[PDB]
Amino acid sequence: GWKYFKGNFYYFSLIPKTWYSAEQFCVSRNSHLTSVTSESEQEFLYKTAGGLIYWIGLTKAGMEGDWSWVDDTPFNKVQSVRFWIPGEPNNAGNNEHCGNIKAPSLQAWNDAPCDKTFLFICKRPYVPSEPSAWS
Ligand SMILES: OC[C@H]1O[C@H](O)[C@@H](O)[C@@H](O)[C@@H]1O
Ligand SMILES: [Ca+2]
Repeated sequence: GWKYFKGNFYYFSLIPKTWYSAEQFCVSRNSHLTSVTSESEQEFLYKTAGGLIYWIGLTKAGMEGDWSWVDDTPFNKVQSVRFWIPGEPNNAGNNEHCGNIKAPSLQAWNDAPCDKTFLFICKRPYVPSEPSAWS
């Protein structure tokens, strides 16, 4: 049930998991919880989500607590401000270290406790099968 958009395939889950058990599910399928890198991707994701909440690849990294992507895409703080619900991330209860798509809007993301169970979205690039490019 992977959906295709601009060079990547996406899996919207049918069963909810904690953030980390969602990521392990993605990894078992050669993917990761999704990063979000453009307005058009954010639009594809929140529209497809259809008002349900889904874990995405947002999680804290470093001692400063900077947001990061689990698929190792460098996190662009400046260009991601436009993507959080107003007021977020708010670290409610000093315990919200993972992020989801919550609101069906370009301003969609919420920080939530990593141990909460939600549906989730994996991403993986299309990688053609081709003979070795070394030679
Ligand atoms: O009011 C927003 C607030 O709602 C609940 O408390 C949780 O979803 C928080 O993560 C969120 O920031
Ligand atoms: Ca929050």
